[PDB]
Amino acid sequence: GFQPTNGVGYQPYRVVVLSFELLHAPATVCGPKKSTNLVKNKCVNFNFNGLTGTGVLTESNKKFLPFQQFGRDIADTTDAVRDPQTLEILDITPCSFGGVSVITPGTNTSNQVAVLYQGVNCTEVPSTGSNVFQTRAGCLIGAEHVNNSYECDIPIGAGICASYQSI
Amino acid sequence: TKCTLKSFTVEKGIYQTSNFRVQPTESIVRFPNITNLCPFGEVFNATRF
Amino acid sequence: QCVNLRTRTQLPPAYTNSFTRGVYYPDKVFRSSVLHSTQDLFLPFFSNVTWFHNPVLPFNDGVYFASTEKSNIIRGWIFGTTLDSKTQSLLIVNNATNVVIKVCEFQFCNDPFLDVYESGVYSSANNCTFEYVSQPFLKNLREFVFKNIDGYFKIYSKHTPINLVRDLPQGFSALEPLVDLPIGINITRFQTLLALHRSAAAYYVGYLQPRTFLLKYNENGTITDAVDCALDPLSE
Ligand SMILES: *[C@@H]1O[C@H](CO)[C@@H](O[C@@H]2O[C@H](CO)[C@@H](O)[C@H](O)[C@H]2NC(C)=O)[C@H](O)[C@H]1NC(C)=O
Ligand SMILES: *[C@@H]1O[C@H](CO)[C@@H](O[C@@H]2O[C@H](CO)[C@@H](O)[C@H](O)[C@H]2NC(C)=O)[C@H](O)[C@H]1NC(C)=O
Ligand SMILES: *[C@@H]1O[C@H](CO)[C@@H](O[C@@H]2O[C@H](CO)[C@@H](O)[C@H](O)[C@H]2NC(C)=O)[C@H](O)[C@H]1NC(C)=O
Ligand SMILES: *[C@@H]1O[C@H](CO)[C@@H](O[C@@H]2O[C@H](CO)[C@@H](O)[C@H](O)[C@H]2NC(C)=O)[C@H](O)[C@H]1NC(C)=O
Ligand SMILES: *[C@@H]1O[C@H](CO)[C@@H](O[C@@H]2O[C@H](CO)[C@@H](O)[C@H](O)[C@H]2NC(C)=O)[C@H](O)[C@H]1NC(C)=O
Ligand SMILES: *[C@@H]1O[C@H](CO)[C@@H](O[C@@H]2O[C@H](CO)[C@@H](O)[C@H](O)[C@H]2NC(C)=O)[C@H](O)[C@H]1NC(C)=O
Ligand SMILES: *[C@@H]1O[C@H](CO)[C@@H](O)[C@H](O)[C@H]1NC(C)=O
Ligand SMILES: *[C@@H]1O[C@H](CO)[C@@H](O)[C@H](O)[C@H]1NC(C)=O
Ligand SMILES: *[C@@H]1O[C@H](CO)[C@@H](O)[C@H](O)[C@H]1NC(C)=O
Ligand SMILES: *[C@@H]1O[C@H](CO)[C@@H](O)[C@H](O)[C@H]1NC(C)=O
Repeated sequence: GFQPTNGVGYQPYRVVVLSFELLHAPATVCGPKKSTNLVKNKCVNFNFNGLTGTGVLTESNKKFLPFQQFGRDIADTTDAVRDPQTLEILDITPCSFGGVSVITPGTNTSNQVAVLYQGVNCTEVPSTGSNVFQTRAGCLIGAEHVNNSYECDIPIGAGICASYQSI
Repeated sequence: TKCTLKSFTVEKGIYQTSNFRVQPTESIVRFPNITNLCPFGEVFNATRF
Repeated sequence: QCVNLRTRTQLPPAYTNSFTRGVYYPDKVFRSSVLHSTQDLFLPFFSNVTWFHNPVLPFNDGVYFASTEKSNIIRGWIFGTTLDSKTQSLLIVNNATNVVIKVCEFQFCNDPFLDVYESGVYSSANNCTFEYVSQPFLKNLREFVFKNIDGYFKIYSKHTPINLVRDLPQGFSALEPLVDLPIGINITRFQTLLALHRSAAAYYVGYLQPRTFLLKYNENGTITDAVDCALDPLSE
């Protein structure tokens, strides 16, 4: 007996009941996904379409066939991905690492040292100290590069070494 | 150097002490475009039930 | 139009040689100029592929289907176990505008033919679950591979301009992945569909087995050659 004047109790109410079933068949309906934005040339971690991993992402010129979603190299390590939205090929490089070594003339003589980061580009060291030198063996902090040549006191590598005169 | 070598005096040379690695800055999440919505508006905004 | 056409056509099924056909990309990974060994279900090299020139055949674990077709008389495929309304059944057809895929409980005619006058094959259609419409798949060589595992139905395909007259060529060409269906079913047997005007079709069928293969990826991530790993001692 729905009438415009029937009070709150007699109001016509539309009711929809939603039931969820998750039978053994593969799921077909899911909620939103909320993808974030993109960064480059920075050591970050990612979960591209459920594929997780850390490293630095750069632009790459590899050409995928229109049906691959990512690529990997020999020894089964992922090297490239394709972003699901822009559909372009990005390259992955592991974040840099290495060992550190200390060059000292001996506590007997002095107590100032120099530091060498092995196989690391002289761009992400940190911290400042003195002038910083870049060598084929890594990056060196706390010594001055000269143009003379002598015998080798403390071998460093790639045909260069250091001595105490300062270091 | 003194701690790794376990002595209060250090002889002249070069010694390997520790390791260095860069830390991640932030996290990035990427996913395909949101499309093919589940039709609910037409049922819920239907004139006749 | 549930009519009968023939009773006893050409009975003896011929046999012929597979050679080196029936290779497909087993995943979506990109590889460049590298050799990769993988264990999966393939069609053995130089196998015995059955030539038909149209009964219900077993599905076993996978099927390789080939057709040296012109004017695309073949129309679709039917998959199921009981082939009636008491169980799930899968139907695929390809008409001039859009390939159509359905999953229902039909009552297929004993001699299901399409003809032109999307019915005439099933006498009923109810409790449909999955539907799909896409661009149609189709002196041409059409190769398809049908697999079913983990409630997923996988279809790979390839088209080739063939100039040979009788049988499969002595060439190599990989098969790209085409379609995946996330539908659970127990296909065990299947059947071919033809639409003949009211007034003899040649195709080839082979079966898959589990074994190991060696594949070569060129610079652009395309499979250019493969080696069966149990054919002869040189291959080992
Ligand atoms: C996902 O949606 C975005 C938003 O529209 C698409 O980005 C646009 O794509 C069109 C088509 O080429 C371009 O003309 C626009 O310049 C894009 N806008 C941007 C990048 O801000 C994107 O292509 C979609 N991706 C798909 C559908 O895979
Ligand atoms: C350390 O990183 C810098 C930055 O990428 C390198 O400098 C680049 O070198 C390449 C090739 O030599 C050039 O194409 C780029 O234009 C340079 N970029 C900049 C910003 O200078 C540098 O070569 C790296 N160190 C070493 C030893 O290779
Ligand atoms: C081919 O099969 C389709 C399968 O639906 C038939 O249906 C039409 O397909 C067109 C293609 O976009 C749609 O625009 C129509 O709406 C569909 N019809 C209906 C009733 O939904 C199509 O008619 C078939 N064509 C031929 C020539 O057989
Ligand atoms: C119509 O088909 C669906 C599936 O395609 C059938 O769903 C069944 O649902 C019950 C309970 O929800 C399950 O225990 C069965 O395993 C399902 N069957 C299958 C094949 O998945 C549904 O019963 C069918 N309805 C009719 C009237 O045939
Ligand atoms: C194919 O048929 C088999 C029956 O032989 C189904 O296997 C049953 O699956 C249900 C659900 O997990 C179990 O409760 C039963 O015990 C299984 N029976 C047997 C005999 O193993 C199977 O689910 C069917 N395939 C699909 C895709 O539904
Ligand atoms: C693999 O990819 C390369 C790179 O695109 C292809 O080389 C190009 O081929 C086209 C077609 O002949 C030429 O128009 C371009 O000039 C080629 N690029 C260069 C840089 O020479 C190559 O054809 C592809 N296929 C094979 C088998 O190598
Ligand atoms: C350094 O060594 C010399 C001998 O080599 C010694 O005479 C001197 O006392 C030492 N200086 C120190 C330990 O500070
Ligand atoms: C000499 O050393 C200085 C400082 O390390 C350097 O800038 C210069 O290139 C070297 N060579 C010459 C010829 O000056
Ligand atoms: C129904 O339409 C109204 C019109 O303003 C809108 O505000 C509301 O969000 C719609 N609801 C659904 C479920 O579509
Ligand atoms: C298939 O087997 C038959 C015998 O059953 C044989 O005559 C024929 O040559 C074989 N075909 C092959 C191996 O391609």
